[PDB]
Amino acid sequence: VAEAGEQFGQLGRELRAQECLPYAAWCQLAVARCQQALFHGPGEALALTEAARLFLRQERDARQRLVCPAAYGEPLQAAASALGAAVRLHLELGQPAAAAALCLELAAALRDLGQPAAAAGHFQRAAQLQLPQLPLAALQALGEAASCQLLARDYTGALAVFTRMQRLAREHGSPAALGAFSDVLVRCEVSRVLLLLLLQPPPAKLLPEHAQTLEKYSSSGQLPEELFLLLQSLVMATHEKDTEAIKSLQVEMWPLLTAEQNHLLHLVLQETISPSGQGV
Amino acid sequence: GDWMGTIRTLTGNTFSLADCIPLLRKTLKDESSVTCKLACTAVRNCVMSLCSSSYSELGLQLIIDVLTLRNSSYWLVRTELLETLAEIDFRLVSFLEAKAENLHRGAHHYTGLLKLQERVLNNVVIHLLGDEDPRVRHVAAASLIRLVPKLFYKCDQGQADPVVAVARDQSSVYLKLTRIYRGYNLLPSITDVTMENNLSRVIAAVSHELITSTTRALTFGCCEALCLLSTAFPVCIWSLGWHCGVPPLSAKSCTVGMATMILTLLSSAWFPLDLSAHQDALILAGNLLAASAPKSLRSEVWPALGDRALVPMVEQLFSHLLKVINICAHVLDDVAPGPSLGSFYHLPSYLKLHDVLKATHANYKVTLDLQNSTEKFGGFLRSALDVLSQILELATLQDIGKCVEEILGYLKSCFSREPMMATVCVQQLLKTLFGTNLASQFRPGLYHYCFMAPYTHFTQALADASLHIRLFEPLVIKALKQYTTTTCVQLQKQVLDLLAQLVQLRVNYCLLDSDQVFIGFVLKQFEYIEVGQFRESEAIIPNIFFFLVLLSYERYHSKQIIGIPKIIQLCDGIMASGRKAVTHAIPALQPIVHDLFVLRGKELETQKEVVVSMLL
Amino acid sequence: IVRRGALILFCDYVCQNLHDSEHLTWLIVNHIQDLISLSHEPPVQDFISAVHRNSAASGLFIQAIQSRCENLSTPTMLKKTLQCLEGIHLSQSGAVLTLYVDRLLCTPFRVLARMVDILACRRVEMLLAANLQSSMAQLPMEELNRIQEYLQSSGLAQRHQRLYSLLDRFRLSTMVSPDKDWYVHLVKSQCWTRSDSALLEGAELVNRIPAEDMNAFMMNSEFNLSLLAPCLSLGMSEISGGQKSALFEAAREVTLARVSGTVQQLPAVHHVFQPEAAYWSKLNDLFGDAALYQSLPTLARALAQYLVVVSKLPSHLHLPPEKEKDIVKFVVATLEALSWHLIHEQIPLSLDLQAGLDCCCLALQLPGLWSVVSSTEFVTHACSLIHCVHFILEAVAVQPGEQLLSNPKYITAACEMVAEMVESLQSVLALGHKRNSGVPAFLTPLLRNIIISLARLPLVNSYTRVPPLVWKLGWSPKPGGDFGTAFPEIPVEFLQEKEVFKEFIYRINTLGWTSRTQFEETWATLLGVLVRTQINVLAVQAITSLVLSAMTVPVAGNPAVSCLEQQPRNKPLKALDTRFGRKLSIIRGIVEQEIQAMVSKRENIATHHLYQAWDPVPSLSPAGALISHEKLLLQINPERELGSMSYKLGQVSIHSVWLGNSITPRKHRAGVDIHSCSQFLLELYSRWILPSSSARRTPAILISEVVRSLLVVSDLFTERNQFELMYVTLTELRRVHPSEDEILAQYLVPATCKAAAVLGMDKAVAEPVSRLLESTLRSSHLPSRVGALHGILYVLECDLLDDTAKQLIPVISDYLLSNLKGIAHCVNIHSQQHVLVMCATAFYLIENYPLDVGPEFSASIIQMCGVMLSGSEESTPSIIYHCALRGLERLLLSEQLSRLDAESLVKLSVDRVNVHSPHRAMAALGLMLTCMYTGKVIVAMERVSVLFDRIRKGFPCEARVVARILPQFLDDFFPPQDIMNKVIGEFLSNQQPYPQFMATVVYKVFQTLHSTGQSSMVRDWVMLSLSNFTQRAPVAMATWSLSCFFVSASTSPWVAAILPHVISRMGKLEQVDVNLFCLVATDFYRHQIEEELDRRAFQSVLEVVAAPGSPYHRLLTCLRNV
Ligand SMILES: Cn1ncc2ccc(CNc3ccccc3[C@H]3CC3(F)F)cc21
Repeated sequence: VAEAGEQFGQLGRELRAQECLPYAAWCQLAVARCQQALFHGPGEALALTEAARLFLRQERDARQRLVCPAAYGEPLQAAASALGAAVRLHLELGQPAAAAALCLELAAALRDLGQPAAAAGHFQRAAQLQLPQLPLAALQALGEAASCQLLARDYTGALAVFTRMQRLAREHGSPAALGAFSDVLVRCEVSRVLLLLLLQPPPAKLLPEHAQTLEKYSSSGQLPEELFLLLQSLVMATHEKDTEAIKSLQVEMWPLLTAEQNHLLHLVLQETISPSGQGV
Repeated sequence: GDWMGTIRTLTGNTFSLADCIPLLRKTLKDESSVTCKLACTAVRNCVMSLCSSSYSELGLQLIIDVLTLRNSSYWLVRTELLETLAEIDFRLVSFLEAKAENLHRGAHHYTGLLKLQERVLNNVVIHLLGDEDPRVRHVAAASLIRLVPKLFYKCDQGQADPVVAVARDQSSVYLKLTRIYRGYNLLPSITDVTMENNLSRVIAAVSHELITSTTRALTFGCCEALCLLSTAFPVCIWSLGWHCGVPPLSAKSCTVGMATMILTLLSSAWFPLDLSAHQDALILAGNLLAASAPKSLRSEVWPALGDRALVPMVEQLFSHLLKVINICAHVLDDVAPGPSLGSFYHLPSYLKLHDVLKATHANYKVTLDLQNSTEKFGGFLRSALDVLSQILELATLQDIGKCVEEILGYLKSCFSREPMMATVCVQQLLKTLFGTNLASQFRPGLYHYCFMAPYTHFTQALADASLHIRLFEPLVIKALKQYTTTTCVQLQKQVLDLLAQLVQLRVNYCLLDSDQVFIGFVLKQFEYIEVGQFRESEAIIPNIFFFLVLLSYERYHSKQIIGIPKIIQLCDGIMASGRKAVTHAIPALQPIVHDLFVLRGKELETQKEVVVSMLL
Repeated sequence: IVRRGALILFCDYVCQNLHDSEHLTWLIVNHIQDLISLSHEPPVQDFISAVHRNSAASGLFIQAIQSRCENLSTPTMLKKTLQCLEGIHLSQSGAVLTLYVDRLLCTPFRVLARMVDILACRRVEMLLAANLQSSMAQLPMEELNRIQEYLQSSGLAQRHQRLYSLLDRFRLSTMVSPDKDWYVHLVKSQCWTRSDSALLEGAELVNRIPAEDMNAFMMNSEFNLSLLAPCLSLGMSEISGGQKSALFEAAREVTLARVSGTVQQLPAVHHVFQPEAAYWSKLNDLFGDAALYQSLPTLARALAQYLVVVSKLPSHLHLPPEKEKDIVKFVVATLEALSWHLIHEQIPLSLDLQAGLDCCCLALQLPGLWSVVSSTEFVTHACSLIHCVHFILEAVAVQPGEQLLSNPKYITAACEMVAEMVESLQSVLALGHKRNSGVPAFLTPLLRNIIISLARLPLVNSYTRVPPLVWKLGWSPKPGGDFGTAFPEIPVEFLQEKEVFKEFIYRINTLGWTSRTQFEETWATLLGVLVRTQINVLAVQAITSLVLSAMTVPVAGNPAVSCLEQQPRNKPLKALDTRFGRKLSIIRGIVEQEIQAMVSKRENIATHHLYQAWDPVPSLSPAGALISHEKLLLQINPERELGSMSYKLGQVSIHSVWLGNSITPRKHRAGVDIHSCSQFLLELYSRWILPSSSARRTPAILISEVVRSLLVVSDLFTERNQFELMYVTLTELRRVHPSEDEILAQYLVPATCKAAAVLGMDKAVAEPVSRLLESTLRSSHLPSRVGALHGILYVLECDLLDDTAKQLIPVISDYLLSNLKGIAHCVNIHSQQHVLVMCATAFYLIENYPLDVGPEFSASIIQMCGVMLSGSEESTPSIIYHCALRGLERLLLSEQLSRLDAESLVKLSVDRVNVHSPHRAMAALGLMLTCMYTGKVIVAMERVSVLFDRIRKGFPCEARVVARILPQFLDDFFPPQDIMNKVIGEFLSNQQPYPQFMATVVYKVFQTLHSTGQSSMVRDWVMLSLSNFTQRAPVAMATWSLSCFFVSASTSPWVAAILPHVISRMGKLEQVDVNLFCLVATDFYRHQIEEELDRRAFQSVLEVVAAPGSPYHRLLTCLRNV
């Protein structure tokens, strides 16, 4: 009966006014069970989302506000469980945008809490739910997934995601591109060049799309001309073995790059002077 | 310096303009919010004139220091900041940033760039759409629409640098050489690609905050911002600015933008219960679907739509509209929500919406303010009828033929509360029923801008210069009655437009006005219009003359109802008065001239000669 | 707008009036930069075209550019300049060639320097095509000499070779045996030149210099200081292999000598660096010297590489006490130099920021260097660190008009800056937070750890512990100590405010405690609050965190050095203590060390440095030092994500509680008595959760937070009576409390199981606990099921009764088989903590209960983990992939699996190496190696062909590692003759992306043939292969491949030592490359051949390719008089 659902609602509101977050969230789960018995799926998905927000708040107080070493993460498990249930509801209600929004909310919480590798999977789930109906939102979800994979140090997974983004942005944004998609294309292009200079694939791993990019730097289009000259100079200096060119370029490029791109250019110069995989 | 040297020799005063700016920079940091508000007002008075001067480094420094105020505890400091930042021209600020070498470093020797446009747009204007105060969200939404024309981005096809961008604006002013519903545009728009690029970036940033919003306040503020953008930069004119790729073409161009976000909000358990955010979402959903038109229209349900991917979206919006109009009809008739397409009793989210609307109208029933436009039940009903009127341009008799008896039932409940929009909705039903709606009737640089394009257009111009019908009766009868008992000229215009439409559909006027009472009353209004006693007559005149001119063709009712000789004697009777020609005589002549010369004899030649004697 | 527009209009005019040379001259002479800037405006392009159509105008245009070449040097202005010069008049070709060679060709922008080269080539080609009487009038011999002498003297002639050859063609139209002393000369030709190329190869060359000469070799002024960090890293790989490293001890003495010699150049008195006298003049003279400024980051890079290893060295290699003060002076001077450079000369190199911050981070972690900088003598140094770290943070992170958050006066500024920075760790320095998006990710871990260490200095610590709200509440005690900044601890009446208390808890949790006195003070303060339900809950959370902080390992109470103790449930594997197990531990240890570099979360590693992973596992005995990461190979708990150091349920195993405390069925740590703390809490909590009949009922939130606190602080319990009272209390609580509280159950169930497991799981305990576990696995609430699985894992450590195992194990096995099969095909849409703890439970049952869990269970679990591991990057997350795969390696290496289970893991391991992702392939390679060594034919030849394919298809990182392990794999599974053809073929193949990796594989394979007495076999394979080497298509790569081959084949120790030099010169064909090739081929011919029929065969192969002047013709000329 709905009267139990309103009483659990009142108990949740009062417990939230007392900062009793786990029991306020437990009351919202009791509302979701009342909505399920009434077959009110929209109300159930609402009740589950509010339960998850109270658990995410409890986790943020433990790991962000207080930095407790005893925080092993039990309210994040409760939050992710309730979000997954609300996503499952929105998908059978035929609402992939609401399902994507709850994936982005979990992905954001996981990224903030120091779990980028888990956040990248939820950002890619959001992109796939969005893509057939919201291409530009899906590109915004892939951009966060790439950002997470660089924080997780999965450079080849980031190279794959930026390559998917640039293909999607040409397909949905077009040789000139519309304002929002053009900004996606410039980010992908600069990040992919730096990742190809970091990763240095053999001819077995140069895709047509990767070779087609490195030919362009061996005509700036959407890139600003000064950055395009500096990137062409960096591709030449790394195809030579000119450490003093790469050093002098890194100082000229610093104001023009994002912090994520300045980290990529640091990794290129580091991998050039002290290569990975030698055990020294 | 030349002006200051003159006043210094005349007065002996040692004062300098550079001595003022430190006092603004001090008072922006005052402990009192009222000092801080007044200091923000003082920056609003001078910041753009400073950027336009040899002190333009100080103008740039005031823009940097005022951005602190976004975190203020007082809402009037937040709205003064928004109104201040809306005055700024970012083409000019991008020029000042590009010449700065010390100001990017500031205090503490920073190593990046100022990025002032990104900080204003994202960290202030789009951030304050999430404010818990709706007064702040409204000013943030209004400030964003003022910014779109004035943003600058690199690599733009129309303006490669900020000096070319400032020269376009300065040149564009001084070197300047049936009827479809409000959201439709069938002609190929010619658009500034730079504006369409700016609009694309703004809509992408606001729709990102919408889909990622974790608070009700930010969802509501993003809807308000997108609704007002879709009004100021119409989706049907600016379709590549609105486009997110959803219809897979131009990805003469058309779009539905992000309509799937908005329809998902309209079916949520929470979002429909805020009446202001709900009514913004209806208007935006109507505008987004109407901007598909000539590409989505054909060459079965909704048979006019060849783009079958939009049919679920149109059915969803249309069925939502019928339910929320039926809720308003129940609230106005004071009928309890219990015992076809507008049925809502079995849907708990619509029962919550009913109780919000009932409570809003209960406060209206016990109060007597009649000037307030911000009344939420009336605003909501008006927005739902407006969007239904918009969606009826895509309908056919096969879509409405099961609904028309139902909708006219709801309009009879709603007519007393929103008579003007109920009359518009009747007109769109008549267009859909009779088959007269849209569904049925279907490298640049300084040399270019500062001289060469202006001179090319001027020289080319000098070169060319050398060369179911019975169901409608009680609503038409309500409209004819209320015209005689109202002082709302906006309703009176709309009833004359309904009657003009009935006459053009060849409905017999002797069925509508058998006893001649309506023509008699319309003619008796001219006494009060001529002597200056009919308030807002300037609104009603052109509709009266268009209507009487149509009545001049109906000779076959045994006798002519009025005739051009009487319409001409009414027209110069206005013209002979002390009332201003532009609001009175000219609007009376325009219906007459197009009829007598464009559309339409031994009498007719004399009438044309008499009208030319009035034009002279 | 007017300035630009009026030039455009005046150009449009002059193009219609080209007779009027006065206006053309005035435009060129006074507005050249504006013509070049505006060259894309159509009238300006037409004007430049008219200047190209006129000889005198083109001469004015060139002379004007010469007068502005200190400008015209920004990349886009230089590009526009060359685009103007491209079309210029034929009669001005010598003048523009001069402008190219003596100004524009000197430029640092690499793409623009090739445009100058290409254009200069085109203009000298025009001068060769024109009639010579004109061309020598354009270029006098007294100019033609200058440009060539400059091209040689500036070193451009070895970069712009075509241009110099065209100037040569134009002027012609007008007018030895290898030993120690050879080896030391080869290494000084690479190691006594300033460069940052081939540093890993350069360290390997210095390592083969005799130990007597290394100190003199590294102390010479010419020695490349960039080799010190490589040498320390390479020598640490020898120390950690159980050898003495002569190179490490040489590099240590040279690093400390150069650090001391740099400090001896600073002023004799130190003043605090402030970003806002003669001392500052001395610093401008020191830091403005390009030699001294380049010396600081390069010595800092070596110092950091020594400091990051120092606590793991032999005791004679630790810091000399006499050099601790000089190290602190040097580390301070390096941040002052980086800060001075940021003020005067833009952002430093990222590697140079990193080296300064690495030294600062590592020097604050070591207790000796910490004891110096926390002293009163070092107050100005401590203030300079704080000023420089705050300055560098704002210069990177904070845009102008923003701010970070939104006594001598330098002392007070230092306090406020450290307090502002400690709050920034919530936002600006939180990795992946929205406020961190302006900090590049190489700076965030360094700055976090530096700030936590600076907040612990006696100078600023007590100030930083005061909540900022309490200064706003007007609190105003007079400070007093050696520095004048010792504030008292916050009065307990302020901590009655919720937000003041949240701010206090954050600071004590972030900073930890500096002594047992500060621990006892914060213990007293928190009990003063603990004696409103929200303040009691926060006090229970705070006291829990305080008691748990004593469990942090190498230095308790210090978050900058230490993380929480782990005592893993899994034992050492006896299979490793065998002939094949010891060889597996080497090869698998190479792979594991690279998986740690690629995938580890790195929570306990602040500094950049690969190969620095450690786990917080003490050597445990009844009552030590940390067990090395190479001894915990498959010991760390399966449910812990790699390199995560946070608290988890299962942190400390039941066997470790029994062993360390002797309670089978440490009490003082950092001088804190954790027994009196944990005994006081156990007594206090036992009264609150079982209240008397007259007391008011305890809030449910407080009951749940107290039972959570018991679950956590029971890791510090030391006596059976503590677990007995815990068990009795929680048992009575479960009897009186309402059973539907799934918010309590998630703590109560793990806690009851843990206490029952320590008490030894006897019949009166075990039946209640089994009934609690079986019912909790049916909960609606997932955290409580995860709690039941951790409870199940605690009870599985006991010697259970048969009648409790027969009851319990079927239920656990059913739950695991019902839940894993439903999720294994789509793991990403399910809770990762649920999947990880299920897999850990299944793997513990298969290893420890293989007779009670049915034979279908082991097969079914391996089949489902195979379905997870076969999923795509999106479908199976990387955390589940790596944790399942290390669990399966443990299963196989434990020897409890059947031969059919092992064969199914073989089929899995081989498929999983064939993936795009390098870290997933590297882990699957660990499983395949585990399968092959525990397995001790045509099968092995397939397995080696997977490794050769991973070198050919792989990224350089994965290919390098596969090439490091491959030599031992060949020696362990094959007679040399079976694989010798593949080894030489995969070095020669034109499909090989990495000849430089394979050169070391060929070398190691030929060295094991010499050490095993098979020196008769290397000559068979050199003589057999020589024909195929002469068929390498580029003669440079053919000559180089033979150079590697003869270096690999040689018995001579000094020729065998030069392989890194040969590898560093790949694809070069200079005179020194041909000279070396001839010598290493001569060594093979004089010593490895003796038979006259093989001397004939050797010369007969070279004759097929010995065209005149070729390196082969030089070699036959060298051989034919031996
Ligand atoms: C802010 N807020 N407050 C409550 C609440 C509940 C769910 C969501 C998730 N988002 C969503 C849920 C249902 C329907 C639509 C959407 C939007 C993505 C979109 F479609 F624009 C947000 C919420």
